[PDB]
Amino acid sequence: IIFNGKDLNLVERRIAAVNPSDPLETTKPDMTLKEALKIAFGFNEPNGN
Amino acid sequence: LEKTKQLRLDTDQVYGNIATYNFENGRVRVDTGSNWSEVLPQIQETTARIIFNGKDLNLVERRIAAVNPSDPLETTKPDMTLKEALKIAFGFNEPNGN
Amino acid sequence: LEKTKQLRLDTDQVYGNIATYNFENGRVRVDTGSNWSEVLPQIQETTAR
Amino acid sequence: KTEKEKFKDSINNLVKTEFTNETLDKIQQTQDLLKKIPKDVLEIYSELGGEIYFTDIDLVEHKELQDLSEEEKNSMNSRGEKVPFASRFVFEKKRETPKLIINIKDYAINSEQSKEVYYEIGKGISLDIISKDKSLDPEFLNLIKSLSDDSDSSDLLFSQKFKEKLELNNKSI
Amino acid sequence: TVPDRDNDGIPDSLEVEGYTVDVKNKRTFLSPWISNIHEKKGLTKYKSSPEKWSTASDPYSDFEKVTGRIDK
Amino acid sequence: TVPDRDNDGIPDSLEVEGYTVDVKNKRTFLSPWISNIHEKKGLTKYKSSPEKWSTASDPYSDFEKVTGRIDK
Amino acid sequence: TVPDRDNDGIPDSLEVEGYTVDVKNKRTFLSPWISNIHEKKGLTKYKSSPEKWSTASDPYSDFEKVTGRIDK
Ligand SMILES: [Ca+2]
Ligand SMILES: [Ca+2]
Ligand SMILES: [Ca+2]
Ligand SMILES: [Ca+2]
Ligand SMILES: [Ca+2]
Ligand SMILES: [Ca+2]
Repeated sequence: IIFNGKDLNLVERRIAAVNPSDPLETTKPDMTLKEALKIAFGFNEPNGN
Repeated sequence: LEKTKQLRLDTDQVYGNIATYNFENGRVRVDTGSNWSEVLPQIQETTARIIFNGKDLNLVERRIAAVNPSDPLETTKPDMTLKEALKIAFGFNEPNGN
Repeated sequence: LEKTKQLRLDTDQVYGNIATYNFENGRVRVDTGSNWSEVLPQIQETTAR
Repeated sequence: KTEKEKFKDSINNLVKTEFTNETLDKIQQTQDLLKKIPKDVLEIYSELGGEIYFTDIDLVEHKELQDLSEEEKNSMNSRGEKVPFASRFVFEKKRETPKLIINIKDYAINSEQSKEVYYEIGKGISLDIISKDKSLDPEFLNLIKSLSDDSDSSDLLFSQKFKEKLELNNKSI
Repeated sequence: TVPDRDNDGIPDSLEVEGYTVDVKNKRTFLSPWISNIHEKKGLTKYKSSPEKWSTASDPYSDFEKVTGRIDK
Repeated sequence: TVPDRDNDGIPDSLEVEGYTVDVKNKRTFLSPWISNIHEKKGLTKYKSSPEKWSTASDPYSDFEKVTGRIDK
Repeated sequence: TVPDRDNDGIPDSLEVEGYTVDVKNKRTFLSPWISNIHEKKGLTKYKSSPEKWSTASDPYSDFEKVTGRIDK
């Protein structure tokens, strides 16, 4: 995920997600886009958005 | 060289290492003692080779472990048909029977 | 050499290694501490050609 | 540390410290050959009157194998064929009582001569274990049927005549 | 203890007759082939050689190849 | 146990008197020469020396040369 | 056991008083020198030093020299 909403600078993070055709990666937990944005860059939801 | 402009580049061999799975911490580590020259001549002597250009008309080479009938260790491999080799090597299938 | 054009190439010896089987994982490993010149004079003295 | 005693075990059989007798080593080799079979087999043999002798006289000038019937002189050896009596080294004379005669040889380094002795021993105690009721035991008959069903077992164990007559009668038994 | 000649972490009976790999809860299970169960789940049926650590003679095990413990 | 002087994996009496290698299901087994079984299948009959690890003095033992566990 | 001071693999009484090496079926045997058996077979009678690992002070032991387990 590449994101530049802070000071218009490109900031790249990587989040461990499940490969569905390899038995070692189907053991990793299920990653959603909301939780990826929440744990990788610092998004939150103080009232529900 | 200035007259005929013919100068080409050959590739005689390639050195390179292998990276194997370390069972303790799961990390993949490059063993700088072993190289791929000790391995490929064992692949080339125990496998059948199929070259195929049904995808973008580009030659795609694979190798499939088949049985050599005059070697005791090699007659322990499972029997390989041409159809199952085409299925597991490239991605042929039989969606109706063909 | 420009007059007679005689230049040949003798082959005095050859250095090279041996690759042995490994029982634990089936691989074949070149031992760089043993060459064929320790081996081949023992073949030359016990065999018939 | 362990390499030095590894070397001492890799020459443990090579060096012989005290010898001093050529025809005495054959006696020890026959004795530790014959002690490899279990003692219950020897009790079974000695129960119906089994005698085991170690001679060095070869078995043509032997006095207790001097005159005997000619069909007993050519029995089946460990292969199934026949053998001249001038070249045998074991025999089980069983006329009034079973008597085993073993010539002394280097049985510790000769595993083919060491097998005819075991074949004649199993020939001696055979009819005790096969026929418990003056007829063949049915467990052994089921074994014979299940081995004749296979082919590697059939050409290992069975003789050729028994193999062809086992299908000539179609397992009639 | 089950026999395993080639020391590749998978027994010889499964290599000769057929096996498959199947994650169940979050843990990977290596299991023999059962036609009634593993067929409809879209699982592939593997066979290999019980006396080669690597059946294709490449430097990756049969166990690492079928499981995912390999160079990605 | 059974003696093995040269420590190659074949016992001494088999090296002196004859042996061969057969494959029964998918497992190879080093067995002595039986002229009823092994002669119908066209197997080879080997003899070698019981005290050299490699009878031809090359860097490959007799066990590797007969069982295929060798550089290919 | 038997005393062997020099650690070459041959006991001290044999090295002082004599020994010889014979091959019987296809196996070698190092035995003391009996003057009736080994004399008529043309065998050689050896003697060595029970304290020296190689009596000629070269890098090949007495056992390796008489047995043939040496650089050829
Ligand atoms: Ca395997
Ligand atoms: Ca296995
Ligand atoms: Ca051996
Ligand atoms: Ca040998
Ligand atoms: Ca000594
Ligand atoms: Ca000495």
